[PDB]
Amino acid sequence: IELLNINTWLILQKKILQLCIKVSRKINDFEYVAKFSSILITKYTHLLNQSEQDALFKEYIQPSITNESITSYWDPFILREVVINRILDSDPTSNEIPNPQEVFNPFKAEFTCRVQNPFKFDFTINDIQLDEEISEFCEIDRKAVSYSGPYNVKAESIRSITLPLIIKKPTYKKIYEISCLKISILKLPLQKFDIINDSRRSNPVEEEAE
Amino acid sequence: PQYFAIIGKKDNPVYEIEFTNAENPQGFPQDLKELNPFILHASLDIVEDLQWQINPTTDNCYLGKVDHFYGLAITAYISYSGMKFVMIHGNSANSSVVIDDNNMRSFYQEVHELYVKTLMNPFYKITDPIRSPAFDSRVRTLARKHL
Amino acid sequence: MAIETILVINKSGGLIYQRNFTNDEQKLNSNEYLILASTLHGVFAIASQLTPKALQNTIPYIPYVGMDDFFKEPFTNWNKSGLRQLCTDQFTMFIYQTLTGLKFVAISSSVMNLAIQIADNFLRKVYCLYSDYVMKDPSYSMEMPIRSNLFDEKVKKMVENLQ
Amino acid sequence: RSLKAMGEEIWKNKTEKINTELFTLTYGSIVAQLCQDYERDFNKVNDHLYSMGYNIGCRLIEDFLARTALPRCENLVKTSEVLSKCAFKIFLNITPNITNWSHNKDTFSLILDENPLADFVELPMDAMKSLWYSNILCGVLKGSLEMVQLDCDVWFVSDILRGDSQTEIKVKLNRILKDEIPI
Amino acid sequence: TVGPKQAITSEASTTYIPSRIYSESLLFKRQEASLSAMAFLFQEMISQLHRTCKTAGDFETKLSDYGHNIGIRLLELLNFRASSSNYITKMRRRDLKILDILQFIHGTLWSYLFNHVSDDLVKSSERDNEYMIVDNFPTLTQFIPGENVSCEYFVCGIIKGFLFNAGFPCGVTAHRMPQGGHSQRTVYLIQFDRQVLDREGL
Amino acid sequence: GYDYDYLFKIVLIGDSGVGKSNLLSRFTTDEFNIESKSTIGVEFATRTIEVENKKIKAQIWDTAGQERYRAITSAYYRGAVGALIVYDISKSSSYENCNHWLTELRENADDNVAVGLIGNKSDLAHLRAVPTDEAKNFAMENQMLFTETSALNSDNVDKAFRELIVAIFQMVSKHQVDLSGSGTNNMGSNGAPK
Repeated sequence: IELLNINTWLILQKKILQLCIKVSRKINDFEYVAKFSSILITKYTHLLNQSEQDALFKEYIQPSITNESITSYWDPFILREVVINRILDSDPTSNEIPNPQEVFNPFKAEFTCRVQNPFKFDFTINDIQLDEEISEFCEIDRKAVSYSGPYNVKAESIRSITLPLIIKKPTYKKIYEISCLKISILKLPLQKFDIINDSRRSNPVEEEAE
Repeated sequence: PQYFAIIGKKDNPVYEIEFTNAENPQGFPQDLKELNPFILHASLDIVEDLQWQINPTTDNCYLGKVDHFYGLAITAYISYSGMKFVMIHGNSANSSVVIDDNNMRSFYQEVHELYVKTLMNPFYKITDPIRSPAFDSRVRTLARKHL
Repeated sequence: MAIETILVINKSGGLIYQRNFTNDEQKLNSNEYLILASTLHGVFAIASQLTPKALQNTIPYIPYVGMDDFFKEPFTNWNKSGLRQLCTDQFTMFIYQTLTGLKFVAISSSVMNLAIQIADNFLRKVYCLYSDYVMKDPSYSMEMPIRSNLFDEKVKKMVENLQ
Repeated sequence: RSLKAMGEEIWKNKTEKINTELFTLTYGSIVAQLCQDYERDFNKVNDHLYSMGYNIGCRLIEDFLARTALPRCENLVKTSEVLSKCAFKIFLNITPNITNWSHNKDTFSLILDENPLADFVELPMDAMKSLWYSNILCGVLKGSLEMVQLDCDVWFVSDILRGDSQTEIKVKLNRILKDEIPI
Repeated sequence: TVGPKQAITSEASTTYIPSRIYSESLLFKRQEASLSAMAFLFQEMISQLHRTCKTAGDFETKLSDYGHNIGIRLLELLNFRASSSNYITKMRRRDLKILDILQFIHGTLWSYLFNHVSDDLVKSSERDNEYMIVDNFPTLTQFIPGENVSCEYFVCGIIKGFLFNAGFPCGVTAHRMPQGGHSQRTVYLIQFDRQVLDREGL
Repeated sequence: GYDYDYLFKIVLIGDSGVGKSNLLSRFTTDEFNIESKSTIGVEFATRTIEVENKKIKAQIWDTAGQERYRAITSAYYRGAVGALIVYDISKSSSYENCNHWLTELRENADDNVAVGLIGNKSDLAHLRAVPTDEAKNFAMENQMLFTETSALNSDNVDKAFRELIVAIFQMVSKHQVDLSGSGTNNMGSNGAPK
């Protein structure tokens, strides 16, 4: 794997490290079969078929899933954007906060959320089927977290994640930004799966006790 | 069967074809999957070694049979930009490129004219494959009429 | 005939070029040239509007000024109701409007109709050097003084080829 | 004598001469980089080639009027006579003829036979609907004719680079506006 | 859909003759233009590259990229039409020594872009690994006033991409030496890299 | 020599007797060798400031209204890029045609201009013909810089000119990069071979 600059031509790079996966299977090394199964993510874009050795490669993934930590979720491109749209409760309370000289030259958001619930949506990059996720929640933030996680995701589609059902505690109105959440894709909770092409911010403040 | 490929500067391919006789329609039986790109990429290197030799192992464009491996000979052509037109020939018996050596020099020149004709498009960068429907007919009529 | 000072004024009043040729004196401070150029644009406007009971053909020739040359054939002018030539004792001022509106002013220290014929065949040969050496100039924006230094000794050679 | 025969004298002597293949290559380099830095937004590169070409024609009308000394054109059919026989014959080497005036001589069209700016181009498939390659002329003919105070508006309608029938350019001119005080 | 990089398409020989879709030509057909129509497009290169550039050096080395994408086209054309298609020839030498491609660029590239052959080709005698190419009149930069020579580099990128695609990795730099009555003499120095330098020794 | 970089022309326009010429003399170079006003009409005055390490030369052309020169004035707004409508707060009928001056000057000046609006003779503030808040509003929906000049204090009008040349500068500020010219090598004894 040093003779080809892997870490150009592409078919041979796929075929050599497919041989490396099969030799590390017959040896039954685990850390390299995890490593080359994880370094196949430079090339799932081209060169693959729609769920033939994606599933016959998932039978090489899932032994490394059932072992201890030897894969740790290869691709950090999951959730396109997150929307924290407060649902409609009532319009009775928005509960808000508050010539001599002098030349004039014409030439020269944050939320205050209430007791409602957000939205999430994402996609999986490749046609391995029935990828599953549980228990997505925020990072170092306040009480404003979700509860329940029974969801899968389909083959290629950009899938909704319904029912997040946020519950928060009131704070002071110090304006901080969140970006992403702690999402566990059928295994341990990995880190901030950040958004494509921009950080794609969100801006919360306190819950209104007024 | 015949295998033909245009190998770029960084060795990335830009045209990739086989064409074969109708007697064995599924050509290159259990070599096309697993040896046929390896012998090409392995034997780029003697073509690369022959690009700086004045006399071979006063034209320096056509190159002869440069490698012979399991009775498969390959032939090569080093263009002016350095895109090399290496092509593997396969048969039943010992194949001869010497019966076509006067002939298919005008197959390499008549595909180098097509490469020059698809270079002049300013939208065509280097290091991207030839996704041209015109190019396939323009190479396979040349392969049919002149072999 | 002769030329002693090239003045090139804009299509909007104030000048963009002047270069006194062998004047050897500075009667006017540089700032005055701007109010002179705007005064010539104003009287060029005024000399349109007074015209007597007229309301009714400027065809020069090739005299071989400057020593191949720039053109061969008789042509036309473009201004009729407008100032064309002032005449005094010390000097004589020619002026030449282009079609786009770009007047060229040539102050002449050789005094006393054929001077029009020899004059505008020089003032079109300065227009060809303007369109060849100032228009193809990406450092030169529009509506700006001519800060190019190639335009000076491309016209100096032709005027010392004249006189 | 006339405008058909006058421009080839200017084309015959004292026009400084260059090839056209370098001209095609150096246009093609500009439009390829303009594609690659605007992320294939092809209604933006038509705008940018328009805004590039509009600043050519204001510099070009003084060079044309100094190279030959025309009067102002009396009618819009003879603006088209200049743009046939003495505009593109001097600067380029092409004579694109005129067909298809309007019902009242308000528009016209300009059949361009061979283009000296696309000799090699086969444009890509995502640009096959939203790009006009030789848009630079539609910055020039908007530009230079605006300095003669003929406020025209000029677009492409069809071209052979798309795979259509013929390259033609529709000119529709609105007002003569106002001109320098002498006439 | 002819070469995807997903697969090599396997297709049998001796099929039918298909329809004919696009056919071009490649000989020179020496068609002229006016130098004003070249210089207007050259100043419209520079009138945008002045606008989208912050310092001088990145303006230098992205005015050079436009010349790079004429040089890598022109190298394959000029040898192929100088060795002369369906009027079948015997092909050119494919030159591979550094003063056999400098003679080719000196006598044929400048006689192709411009009407005249470039006048001189000067080795740097007091050292090695500099190779001057000069003229007496740069006919594209001749409408630029002043002295700064950044606007030169569109021609020098034509040189550099000529050699970078010829297997000779170099680097050009233009300078101005106003010798004699030629006030715009404008030397380019081609300056080859170190890693090429051993190879022509062996 | 001359050595400035750009040159703008800025018209002063208004009714007659609104006090434009006395406003012009106090804040800028004046009475250099200009013959006078009315002899040819529209006197020219010059002001030289610098913006953003570029030198700017501004020519101010105080238009003269005498009915006789009305045809002549039209041709003088051709190419005019900077503009200043002046009105006086004491008299009131100038403001009735100040909008007419703006309309005539939006016509045939340039593609885009930057028109200021200035209230002369605020020394007679008590004699206010028109309220300043109405003219301030009429400047606000016409994209105009608005000023009130005492005619005894030149600081206000001088500040207005500096900001007007800034807004008209960035409008025409052509991009510039560098003219350093430091790249020198290649001093050999020329073993040439052609």
